[PDB]
Amino acid sequence: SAFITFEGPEGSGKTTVINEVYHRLVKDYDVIMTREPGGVPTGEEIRKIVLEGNDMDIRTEAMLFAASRREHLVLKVIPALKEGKVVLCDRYIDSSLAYQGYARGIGVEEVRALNEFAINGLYPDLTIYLNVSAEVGRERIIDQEDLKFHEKVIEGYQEIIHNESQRFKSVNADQPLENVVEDTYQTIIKYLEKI
Amino acid sequence: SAFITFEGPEGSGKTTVINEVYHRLVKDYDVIMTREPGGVPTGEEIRKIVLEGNDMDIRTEAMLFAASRREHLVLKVIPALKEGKVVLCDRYIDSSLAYQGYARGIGVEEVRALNEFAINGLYPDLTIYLNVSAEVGRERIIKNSDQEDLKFHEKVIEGYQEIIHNESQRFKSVNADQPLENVVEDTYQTIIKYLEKI
Ligand SMILES: Cc1cn([C@H]2CCCN([C@H](CC(C)C)c3ccc(C(=O)O)c(Oc4cccc(Cl)c4)c3)C2)c(=O)[nH]c1=O
Ligand SMILES: Cc1cn([C@H]2CCCN([C@H](CC(C)C)c3ccc(C(=O)O)c(Oc4cccc(Cl)c4)c3)C2)c(=O)[nH]c1=O
Repeated sequence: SAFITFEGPEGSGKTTVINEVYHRLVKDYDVIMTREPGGVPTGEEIRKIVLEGNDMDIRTEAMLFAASRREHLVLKVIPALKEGKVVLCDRYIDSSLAYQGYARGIGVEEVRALNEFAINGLYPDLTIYLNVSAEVGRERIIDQEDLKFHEKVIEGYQEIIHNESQRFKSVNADQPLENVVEDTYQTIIKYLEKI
Repeated sequence: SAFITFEGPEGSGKTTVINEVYHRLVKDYDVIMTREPGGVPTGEEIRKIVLEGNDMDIRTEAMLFAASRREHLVLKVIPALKEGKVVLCDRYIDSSLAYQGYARGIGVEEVRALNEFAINGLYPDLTIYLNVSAEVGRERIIKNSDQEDLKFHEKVIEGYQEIIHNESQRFKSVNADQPLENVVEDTYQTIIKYLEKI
């Protein structure tokens, strides 16, 4: 089994990359595609609060993303891993770190401590970082402040990878999507074939 | 201003103590009484998830108590403190510590780290711990309303003892084995003495 997470800002081609990579891995592996809350009842209820929340305090929002993460992990991820599946998860811990921690200004290490409470040692076996430049990302989408938030999300991701370089595999997402799909597939297969 | 929290297991007479104490203090101070979620929209929605939760993961439940705590703190507590009020809060951090941390087995220090994210340095100025024995507590529970509930109640008390032992400077332990009139008087006197030294 394997727990593979996908990270990157909007315009990184993340969603396209997961779909095509799932299509190829399913020939050789029992693989599932997921994202939080991913249909988990309690997680779905939390998602509604996040999306209905008008000017919600940033720390509350961070705790809700972490509570949805726990539910999804416990009820969806862990049982799929026990069935021997390869789990392709669209966004996990690093998304809270880059968004809530860095871009929102709470601080990466504070959002990390929160998320380590939520994941309880369950870090991904592999994390695919779709390394898109702010310029390519902006064009790939789809206002200022939004442009600034997008850049800050990317700066946050740069900070996460610079401090932790083990499970992270940075794929050049500035390339055409066919090459991003191939580089991601090859990275995954190489990891999976080494157990 | 002052941020005073009230802690204790069920059967400690907490609710009666806070209600009667508030009623006396209101005569000399600009005071409010609150509990989480305390009518805060987002906190109320979180409470519903907690209560609708069937065999819910303990860490999720802990994060929901902490998210409700943040909302209540930010929208109710902090603005009252800024207006110079005395804030009487029925259950706060220590409740998560004793229940989620200790009694539920997550660990006090882990539930503390979670709650320090939520409170962001806003610890109570004073914590009133209603020190009831498990035996007295168990008897008070019967009047106000199995072995599994008996054991959890004892663990909650043991957990509160562990918290108080490591943070004695913040707490004021009031003997809650006494009749409630004396528990009310001892709590009122403890509060007044703290408030008059401000
Ligand atoms: C996983 C994760 C993602 N994000 C970002 C990623 C980029 C999209 N955004 C937004 C933020 C919203 C308040 C406008 C977003 C977009 C679509 C959805 C939707 O599902 O419809 C969404 O709701 C979600 C998604 C995941 C979990 C929960 Cl609890 C709610 C949230 C969320 C974070 O900031 N932190 C995290 O931990
Ligand atoms: C503050 C706090 C309290 N508690 C305990 C205190 C003893 C009572 N219990 C129960 C737990 C229930 C799920 C079976 C309880 C009783 C009444 C209510 C209700 O409001 O109707 C309740 O819901 C609440 C209460 C406070 C905050 C939230 Cl989010 C929900 C919860 C909750 C904890 O375990 N942790 C905390 O952090």
